[PDB]
Amino acid sequence: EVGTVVQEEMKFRGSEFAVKVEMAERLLIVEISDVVTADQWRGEFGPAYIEDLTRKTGNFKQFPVFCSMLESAVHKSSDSVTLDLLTYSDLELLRNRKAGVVGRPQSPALSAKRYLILIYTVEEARIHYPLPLPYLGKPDPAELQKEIRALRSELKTLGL
Amino acid sequence: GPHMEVGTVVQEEMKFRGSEFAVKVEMAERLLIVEISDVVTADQWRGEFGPAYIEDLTRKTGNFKQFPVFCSMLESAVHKSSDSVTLDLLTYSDLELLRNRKARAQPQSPALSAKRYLILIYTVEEARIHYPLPLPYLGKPDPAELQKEIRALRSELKTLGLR
Repeated sequence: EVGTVVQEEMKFRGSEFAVKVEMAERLLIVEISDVVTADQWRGEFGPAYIEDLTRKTGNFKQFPVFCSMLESAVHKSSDSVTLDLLTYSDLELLRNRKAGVVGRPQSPALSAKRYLILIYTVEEARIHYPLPLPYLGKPDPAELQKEIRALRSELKTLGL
Repeated sequence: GPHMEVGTVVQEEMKFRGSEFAVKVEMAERLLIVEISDVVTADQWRGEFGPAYIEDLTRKTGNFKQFPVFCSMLESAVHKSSDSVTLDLLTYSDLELLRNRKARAQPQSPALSAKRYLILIYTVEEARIHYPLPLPYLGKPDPAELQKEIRALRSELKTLGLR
């Protein structure tokens, strides 16, 4: 069976995005779509990556705990977790602000990528876990129409 | 009397001359809506037809049908629920060749080239009557609009889970 999916729309630095998170026992999929342009970014994450990422960020979390935190953030179901969406440049700035450092190229793919930041509140502190999301481009009309037909048919079935 | 209810939508996939198409027929108020999508290319064609149009078309074709009767026939054809009706999908060229075969330069325009005709083929006795529905070409759909639709469908399915 397919893993647990949550998806909600929200605004990040001036624009509206759809945020989709799919969770399985050892797999986290994050898919973000610009609602207006249909641009998409997507990352897939396993336990080792996630557990390494949380450590490097400064506050280790086990893979299923991290995923539950992300789920709550998409649902806006806990004050302790929120989200942001950053370019590489903005994440560098954030890294510099957090380290109290002043602050000093970028490939096409790097400029195009985005980072979903899971922002976790502990005490009065904020911990910014960055999930890198490679740019996918825009999706295919034939493929989307296929999905649409399937969804309508399921609506049609369950109705009867 | 037979009729398609306003608000009803029938959509089924079927093959025309070896290729897969999605065939959608919707009943709006006094308006028959027919939309066809190439499953592989996402090309779309759509036409809308009122009562007077259909009654005139069926008469010109050689066998008058009242608008609601015609609508229910087409509905039955998409469902493939009746042996008396079947469907074909043709280009202007196809339609012109078959017209000549039954018993010269042709008009040429971008619109004419790109158009399709859904043929409602009705059998009575051993006679076959071919009602041609002209469907102007729309082009391919917009990804952002399709994604919007997908999110709305998923949300609705989710609320259906509560029942």
